Amino acid sequence: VDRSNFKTCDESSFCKRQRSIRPGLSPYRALLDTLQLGPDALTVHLIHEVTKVLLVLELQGLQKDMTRIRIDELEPRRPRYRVPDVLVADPPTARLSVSGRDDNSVELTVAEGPYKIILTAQPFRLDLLEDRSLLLSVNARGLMAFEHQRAPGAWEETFKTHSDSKPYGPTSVGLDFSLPGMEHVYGIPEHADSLRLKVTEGGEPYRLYNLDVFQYELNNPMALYGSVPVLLAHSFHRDLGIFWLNAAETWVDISSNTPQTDIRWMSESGIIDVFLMLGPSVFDVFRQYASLTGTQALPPLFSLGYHQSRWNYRDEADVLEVDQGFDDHNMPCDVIWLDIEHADGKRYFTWDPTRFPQPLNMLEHLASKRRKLVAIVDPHIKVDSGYRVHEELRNHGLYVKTRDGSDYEGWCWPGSASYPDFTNPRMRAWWSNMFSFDNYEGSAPNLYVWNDMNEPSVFNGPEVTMLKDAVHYGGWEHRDIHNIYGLYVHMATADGLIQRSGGIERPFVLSRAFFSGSQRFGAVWTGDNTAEWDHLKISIPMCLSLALVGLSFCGADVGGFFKNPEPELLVRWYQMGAYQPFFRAHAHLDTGRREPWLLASQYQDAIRDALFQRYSLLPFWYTLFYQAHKEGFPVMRPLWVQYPEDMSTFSIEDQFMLGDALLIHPVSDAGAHGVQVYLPGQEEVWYDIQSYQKHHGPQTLYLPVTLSSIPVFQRGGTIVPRWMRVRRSSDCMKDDPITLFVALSPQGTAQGELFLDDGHTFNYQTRHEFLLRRFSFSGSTLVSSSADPKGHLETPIWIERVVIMGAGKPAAVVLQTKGSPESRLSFQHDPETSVLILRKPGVSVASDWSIHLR
Amino acid sequence: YEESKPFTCLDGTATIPFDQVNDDYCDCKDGSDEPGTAACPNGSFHCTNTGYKPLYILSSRVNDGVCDCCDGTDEYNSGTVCENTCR
Ligand SMILES: O=[N+]([O-])c1cc(-n2ccnn2)ccc1NCCCCCCN[C@H]1C[C@](O)(CO)[C@@H](O)[C@H](O)[C@H]1O
Ligand SMILES: [Ca+2]
Ligand SMILES: [Ca+2]
Repeated sequence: VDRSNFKTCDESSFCKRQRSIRPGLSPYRALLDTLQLGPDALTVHLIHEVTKVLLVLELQGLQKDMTRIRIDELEPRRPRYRVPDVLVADPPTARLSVSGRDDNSVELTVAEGPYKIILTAQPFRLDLLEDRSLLLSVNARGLMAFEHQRAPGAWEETFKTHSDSKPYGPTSVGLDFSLPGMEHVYGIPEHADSLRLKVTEGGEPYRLYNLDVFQYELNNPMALYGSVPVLLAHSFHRDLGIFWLNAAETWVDISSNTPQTDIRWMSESGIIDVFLMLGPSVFDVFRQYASLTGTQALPPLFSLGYHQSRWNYRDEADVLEVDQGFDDHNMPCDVIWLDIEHADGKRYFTWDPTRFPQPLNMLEHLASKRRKLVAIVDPHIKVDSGYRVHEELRNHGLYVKTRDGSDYEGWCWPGSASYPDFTNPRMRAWWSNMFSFDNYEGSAPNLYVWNDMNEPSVFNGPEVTMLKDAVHYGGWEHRDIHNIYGLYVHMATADGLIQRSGGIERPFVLSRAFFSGSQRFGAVWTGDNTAEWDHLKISIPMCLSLALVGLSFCGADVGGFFKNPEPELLVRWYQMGAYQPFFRAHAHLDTGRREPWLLASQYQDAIRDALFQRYSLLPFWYTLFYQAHKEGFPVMRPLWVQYPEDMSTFSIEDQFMLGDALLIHPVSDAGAHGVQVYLPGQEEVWYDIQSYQKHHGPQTLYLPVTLSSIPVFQRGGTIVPRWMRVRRSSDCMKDDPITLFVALSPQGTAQGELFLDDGHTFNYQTRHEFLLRRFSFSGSTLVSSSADPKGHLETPIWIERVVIMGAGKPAAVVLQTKGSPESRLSFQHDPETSVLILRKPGVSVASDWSIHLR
Repeated sequence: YEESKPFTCLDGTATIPFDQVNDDYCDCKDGSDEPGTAACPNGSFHCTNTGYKPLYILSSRVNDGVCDCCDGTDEYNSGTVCENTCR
């Protein structure tokens, strides 16, 4: 990466001013005479002791153990920005009561306890307590800064050759938070950095500003393509979360200090708008955050399969050859992707007239293979009087504008391009309607969309993005809205895929830029990584940090985007990707072709084995994503989420969990002969899913590996559903029978769930057409019951096999099903591995049933 | 009166009653007990394909919704009706 074109905090004038304020006595103080207790909130005036500027604090206790702090100017010359469309609803409030007061302090009680907020007057300060335990403090280090709007580098400011007219002057806001007892913080993606966030005292702050960074490097706090201003704090005793609802450029400082971590947010404009999510468990934090910004959109089943992509496939014949290559080499694949060379000179919604002259027939061929296609649609529109999309947006004034009133023009893939104002709802409605089958000619129901460069990337712009002083809907500057521009693109695109079907089909949209709330609209990936072992390793902490903040549909380009991976690296990347949520191979324009059958047979076979494992686990993946959709729980999880009291797991990032059932430690080193797998949990057992060998926790097990090894362990007490009949795509498999893998706890128990529906519509929600099954084992009986009775489904899916790990040989096996006579099942038992296989139960997955081992 | 014999796998790994041949569950390690279903991972399905060359396909492509044989006999219970295209 060339670091010179991207600002450090010193080169950012508002970061320099804010970060120059150091911990000390705050000049802000609360005017307790102005105190008011409104219906939904508490309001009190704040004053700067030197400048006499008057601010208004709006303090709210919220349902679900949350507090919201908002600070705006009392009488501003012009309104400050407040982030719209991110919150899914107005958060239900809880009543505040004054429960204590003196000359310099007011104590507040949220509802009837146990949460209390102490407002200190001089100096201004907020403390949050459960009973008498101090949870969090606000402005304890006195770092609050609120630059008020003055009379229209503090003003006009230049970086390189680009000039920010800055017509409103300095308007930055900042605030600090103290987390007593916390030594580990996580979140604020996206950064190519470790899962556990590092202290920023002797270096740069973490930066949140959606930017396109060419050949990004590892282990540094430079801002990447997406920004989610959510930080999580974990200790042995409690979990906390901070949600800084600001859409402008934001810098975050982290300092450690009895152990305590301090966090300081510094934003360029808007109001102060922060949510304190009080836990106490990390899953409470998930629920708290999900109630604010929503949950992961339920992906259509196909999008959880394997995606085959590159820049670029030449033509329809090439796409069909790739399709046939998967079948001819017995490798599953659901989607083939079309990068920017498929369009007419990077005019999106078009097709190259020579290389893609009949897209419908290409899409029909893929449909006959029961496969899908993804076409890229970027948010920059070529300035071209012959380009209908450009003419309509120009004629309807839907472009981002400059201060003189003309449409902004930058440089991107098609050369000179303009940028639709996606903050304008009329523009988003236009965009969404453009995806109708009449408007997007050549599109079909099995064509899906990829949104790239939506930071927005502007090749001739400052830091390769849009000028700060561009003007959007309502007169707001680009500096006010920057970090939600990508989300609006993702949102309008996803809505378009829904509308084009009459509101029936679920969308799939991959997006590069993102914000809080992007999980509602599809998937994200970590952009342009590199074919190197360290980039392989860093995929885990990057997606894990996105998982913790609600973005569960995450991945990194399998094989690396830049450069050519050696065959061993590509194999290890397929094994890593096969156990990560979004699973796509992608490659730069000048890389060699690396479709998985172009490798030597020994490398092909390990890749095929990794693909088979992924497709077999689709019922498991699908259920984890339904739980993410209903509860807000991440699919890919750090070990400390499942073992919050094991302090040796607080920094692990070469290992992760899928739900609570599978622990994954992929090989990420060339020529490795083994791996060190930490199996946590006291009184816990883990099963090597390849050898069925049981292991007791906690321990660090040395596991020898070969080229084909994917170290995966199933936790005792869990039941994992699998499709053991791998077919060429997920559409081919979605009526197939299920095999249940029961991993017995030391107490002889296990439990698990299974979600099923048609695989691609909203019928599960509009018509309750779905199944949610509970599988439970205790004593010597396996029972299937309904975990949601409202859901019914016509499906031929049945239970063809049950594999029980950690069981002795029974004398007989008896199955009971409602509506059927009592049946006897034959079985097979391995005394060495204690694995029991129940043959062909033959019962419908929609039926209640029980299997008893005598 | 009379009786009926059992079926044995072509690799001799087992012997099963004939009601477990094509019963949509894999009992033979070589897949020989399910030549007409998709139950075995290593099985094969035979397209007779009258009017063209006969063909062997993977068992996993039986009733997958995709027309693999020109005579369409690989799709007999999947919802995909395959026209005969052996010409
Ligand atoms: O070399 N420079 O710095 C540079 C400077 C200028 N320029 C112009 C005026 N002023 N400067 C122009 C170009 C470049 N290099 C090109 C960088 C290649 C990196 C592509 C990023 N990949 C994107 C897009 C896809 O490639 C295709 O849609 C996806 O495949 C991918 O997934 C996605 O991330
Ligand atoms: Ca059989
Ligand atoms: Ca078929």
